[PDB]
This record gives sequence, C-alpha cells and structure tokens, in this order.
Amino acid sequence: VPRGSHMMIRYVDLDAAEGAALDELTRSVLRDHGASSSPSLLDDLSLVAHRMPPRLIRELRRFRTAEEASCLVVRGLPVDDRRLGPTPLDWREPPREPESEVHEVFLTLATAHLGDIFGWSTLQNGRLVHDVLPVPSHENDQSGHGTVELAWHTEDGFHPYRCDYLLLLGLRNHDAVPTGVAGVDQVVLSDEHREVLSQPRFLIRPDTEHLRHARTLAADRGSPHAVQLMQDEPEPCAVLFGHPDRPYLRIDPAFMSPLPGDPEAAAALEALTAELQRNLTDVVLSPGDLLVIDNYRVVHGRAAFKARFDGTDRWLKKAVVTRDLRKSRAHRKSAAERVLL
Amino acid sequence: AVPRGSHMMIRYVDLDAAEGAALDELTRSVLRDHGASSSPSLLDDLSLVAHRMPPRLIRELRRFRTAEEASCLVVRGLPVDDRRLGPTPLDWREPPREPESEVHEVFLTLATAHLGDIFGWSTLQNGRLVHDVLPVPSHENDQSGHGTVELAWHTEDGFHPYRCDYLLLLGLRNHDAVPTGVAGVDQVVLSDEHREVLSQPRFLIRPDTEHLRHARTLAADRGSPHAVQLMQDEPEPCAVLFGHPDRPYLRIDPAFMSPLPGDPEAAAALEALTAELQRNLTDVVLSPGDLLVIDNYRVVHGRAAFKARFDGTDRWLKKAVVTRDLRKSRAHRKSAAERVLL
Ligand SMILES: NC(=[NH2+])NCCC[C@H](N)C(=O)O
Ligand SMILES: NC(=[NH2+])NCCC[C@H](N)C(=O)O
Ligand SMILES: [Fe+2]
Ligand SMILES: [Fe+2]
Repeated sequence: VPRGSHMMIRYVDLDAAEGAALDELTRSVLRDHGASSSPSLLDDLSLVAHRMPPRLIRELRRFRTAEEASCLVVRGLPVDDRRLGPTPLDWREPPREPESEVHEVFLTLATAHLGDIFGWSTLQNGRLVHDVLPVPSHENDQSGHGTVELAWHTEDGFHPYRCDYLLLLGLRNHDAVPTGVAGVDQVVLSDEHREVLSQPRFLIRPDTEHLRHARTLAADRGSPHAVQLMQDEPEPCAVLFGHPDRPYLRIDPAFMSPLPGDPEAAAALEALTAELQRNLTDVVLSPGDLLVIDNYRVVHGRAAFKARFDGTDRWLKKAVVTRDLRKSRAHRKSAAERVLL
Repeated sequence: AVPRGSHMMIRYVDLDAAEGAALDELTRSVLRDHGASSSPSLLDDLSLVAHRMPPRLIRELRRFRTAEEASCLVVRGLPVDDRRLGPTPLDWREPPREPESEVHEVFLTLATAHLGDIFGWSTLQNGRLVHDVLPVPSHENDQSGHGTVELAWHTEDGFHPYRCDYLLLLGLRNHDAVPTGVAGVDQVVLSDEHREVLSQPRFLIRPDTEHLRHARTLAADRGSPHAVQLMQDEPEPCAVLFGHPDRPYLRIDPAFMSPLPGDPEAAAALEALTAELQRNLTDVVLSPGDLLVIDNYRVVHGRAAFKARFDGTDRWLKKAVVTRDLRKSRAHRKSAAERVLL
C-alpha cells in the first residue's frame, strides 16, 4: 500500500444478449418462486444463480476471490422506468407496480456468487432486500432515507458481524445523485498511525436507524437487545485489521470516537479520515447499475439532494452479504435463519 | 434443542448409475483440461465447473451446509476401479504408480465448491489442497492419518481458530473394512453445569505432532518462529462449547489438550463430555467411492486400529478441508488470494 486510483473501481458492461437473458431469467424465477425472498428460491439459490450469463458469474467470483478492485460496477441490466412505476414514499409501503421485485431477484441471485445473503431484525422488518429511498420525517437522518449529505462509513461498522459485501442496484436516479466511495488500499498513512489504528483504541456505535427499532424490539420481547448494549457499552476495537501490510477497514466517523484521554488515537483517526475524504470518488448509479462494495476495504456515502415525494425520487435496491453466516449463530434464532435478532 | 436422536446424525445419499457415470466422465475431462486437481485454472473457475455436477448431488451438498440437520453426509456410488487405481503409495510424498487417483481428487475439489472455500496448511503435506490418508512405515504409532494404532477422536485441527468448517474424506481402498468413528455434539447428554464450564475459556488445545514437525522446519527456513509453534508453547485459553448455548458448536482434541491447571471443574466437565462422546461414537466404513462430509463444528471423528502390510493393498483415502470464510485467516496467509495458511 498504497495502490493507484485506477485499481479501485472495475467496470463491467453487459451486452444486449446478456441483459436480455438476465431480464428473462429474473422474471421467470420470480414467477416460479413467488418472491425474491422465497424459501424455495433461497434453498436452491446457488443452482438458480448459475443460470445467469457466465461472464457475470466469472466477474463476481473473481471480484470476491482476487480482491483487486474494491468496487465492482456492472451496467446494462434492463430497467423500464414506466413499468417500474412511482417510487414508494416509505419502505413500509408496497410499490404500485410489482416490477421492482424482478430486479430484487437479480440482486438476490448476484449474492449467491459472493456469499450468504442476510438481514437485520432492526432494519426494514428483517427484509433480505432493502429499499433505498427518501422518507418524510427522516430528511435530516444519517441513513439511506435521508436527503442531507450521508457521511461516508463502513456499512454497519459497529457490528462484528457486519457484511463483507454491500450491493446497491440503481432503479431510479433522475438527478444523478452520486454515491461516494473511498478505498483503504489507496490511503497514504504513516507507520505510526497504522499501528495505533490497528489497536483496540476506538469505540464505534450503532446508527440512528438500528437504535430506533432495537428500542421497540426490546419492548415486544422480554430481553434487552444486543444493538442497544453496543450503544451503551461499546467494546473497544481496531479500525485497521487483517494483515498489517494491506489491512482491512472498520470506520464510521458520525457514530464513533477514540478512547477518551487518548490523543495519539485521535490524531491517527483524523489522519485516516482526511485521506479517505481526499480520495472520495463519485459513482452515479443509473437505472440498471449494480455497485458491489467490499465492506472490508471501502467506505461509502451519498451526496445531499432534494426530495420531492411525488413518485419520481431516487430509488435503489440493496442487499448485504456475509461470507460466513455461521459466525453470527449466537445472534440468530436457529442455524438456517438469515436474520440477526 | 439438545439432545437429538442418533437417527438424525448421519444422512445417506446413494448415487444412481447415471449420476456415477456422469461424475466419472466430468472429473476425467476436468483433469485433462486443467492439468491437475489443484490447478489455478480450475480453482479460479471452480464454482462454474462444480455446477456441472449432477443437480441432486449439488442440492444434497448445499442443503447439508445450510440446514445443519444431519452432521455427517455419506454419499455412496462414485465409480472407483481398484485395478486402474494401482497400489496404495507408501507415503504421501511418493507419487502414485497410476495417475487414476487424481481423477477422484477432482471429484473432491469440485465437491468443496458447494460447501465453501477449499484451503490448506503449509505445515501439512507440503501445502497440498487434497491430502492422502494412508499408513506410512515408521508412523504406525502416530495419532495421525498415517498411523495404524487407534486414532483417537477429535475436532480436525481443533487447536486452530481458523480450523476447517467441513472435512471431506473419500474412500479409495479399504479391503479390511476399517471403520471411521464419528460422534456429534447434538446427540450428547450433558448437565447445564458442565455446559457452562465448557463454554468458558478454561481449556488449552495444542497442535498435533504432524503440524509441529513441519512448523519447526519452516521456522528455520523463513528465519522466524512459526505461528503453530507459538500455539504449542503458549496456547490461548478457549471454550470447548461455543456458538448458541441452546445448540452449541464443539471444539475438542483429547490427545492434544488439557484443562487449565488447578481447575477441577474444567477437568470434570471435560471428562463428562469426553465419556459421552465416546459412548455415542458410531462406525462408518468408507468403501471405495464413499464420500463422507463431516461438519467439523459439530462432529468429532476417529479411526479404528488396523494392521498395515505396506504391500500396496493398504487403506487409502483422499481428504480435503473447507472453510466457510477464507478471509478470516488473512493475517496468517501470504496474500488475499493464497489458499494455503503460512
Ligand atoms: N453512518 C452510517 N452508519 N450511515 C448508514 C446508516 C444506514 C441505516 N442503518 C439504514 O438502514 O438506512
Ligand atoms: N488428535 C488429532 N488431532 N488427530 C488428527 C491428526 C491428523 C494429522 N494432522 C494428519 O495430517 O494426519
Ligand atoms: Fe451505507
Ligand atoms: Fe482428523
């Protein structure tokens, strides 16, 4: 480290036949299995996912395995703006048209080539595919439902079982609102700072949205919620981890701080923060664009924009993947279930 | 959630003639095209090539890792020609007389694709991704796959935090029907008192002798102590039961572990669990073409005493190990893509 800027993002452009094959496959699969989250689809996910165009499978497998580019941008998925229908005003509200579920299938199949798709009880009702869109009364939130600038972060950076890969699929983005991404492989940083960041001298806390639902889940249940405990008594942890010659990253400026009375930890963090800010790079998700982010090597944010709440607003589908679901067994209700409690 | 019945432990799958012959054809052509069972051309495209296997076998493997019901899967029916196989090598270092066994190595490597990430150890069989399990002269008394005395049951590489999630053993030759012993944590009768003690870091699990032999060599060559050596000298205290306490995972290796010194509760709880696993130990005989997939987080395995002749007719298995996440061992690997631990 550091590696060059061109190495960070790899672009794949699907041709017409590949795009058409995916459109046909995903509609047919939705028809047969009933839903993008269907148990019948999940039980057979690998098999169905290997009916996708071979070149996409190879690109996805390579991206995961070789660990070269930290972001994979796949463009060319057919998306019809009319058939898609208006953007829902809330993730809770069902869409006018069933069309967006076809593209949820695409996302769900893509996860098979990366690892185990999973969800959170404390986000969108434990759904395996999220809707990223603006929601009234959340304009000022640091979440996917805000309109104020979304500070860049590791996805669920606080949680030890946060995702390995984050998938964002553009469905509608008329105003070309960019997603910011910066890679730990591109960071210039002193050996002094790296060693401090590699020690457990930092407290990273859950974000507003997780806590909102954690509070009500502890009410409906008897027991306290692990997420609530992570806010109140966060365990000290490292920001850089893995192999020190090319480490992985765990960071969330808006919901973290160094240990108190630890100036070298604070200085190291601001030094790392400044670099990630410097190398922040815009990726505009157009309809059909899939962005695969290595959540162990990348931070991402999203620019401020103006929501209209009139059916034309920015709309993404989102899925998270863990390379090993079994490591979160103690936070799940049974071995096979994919939602963390 | 525990204990479960013995009937739930082992699931048998019998391949039919068409499935067997399709696998024989597939693995032969894969070997031809890719040049070796461990070839980088094969490994880079492994899931695509693995998905050319018969769909019922793919579904049985995928369900086995996802459902986590049965803790052992026995797939029978892989064609294995005893004559074309040629004589069992006298050591894993000796190349076999015939190239036939590498065809079955390919079956094994392909099977791993549906369970997770195949990996290896620098300190075992020179970092090979598929091992040979067979008796070697001078090692009759070893607690390894090369011994002929009773192999005490254990979690595979129990000492290591990045030990495998799944262990695959493929029978090639076993004329005298030597049984592989298996016992599952799901089937054990244990008190809550013992379970609590076993869930705390009050046990020291150390590497087996085979690991350390090679670690000592690699230490002198690289010019620094090997991680495995440190694990032998200063083992970090760890729990024998982990995961969810209602249906826990198991990490144990009696022949290479001890309870914390001066800890009689740890000593007693370990002895209780040990005696219970011993009572529930179940014989599975691997005949030619029998694949045994073991969940290493829920099962211990051993092997009965037998007599080796070292005349080319002795018991011979192929072996591979799978981790559900290769990335977690990054700090003990040379680079991100490298599949062999340092
Ligand atoms: N600083 C952060 N962690 N920002 C992202 C929060 C995203 C939020 N958990 C959501 O589901 O929309
Ligand atoms: N008690 C044990 N850990 N026994 C198994 C040792 C297996 C040995 N590492 C081998 O490669 O053959
Ligand atoms: Fe995010
Ligand atoms: Fe073993």
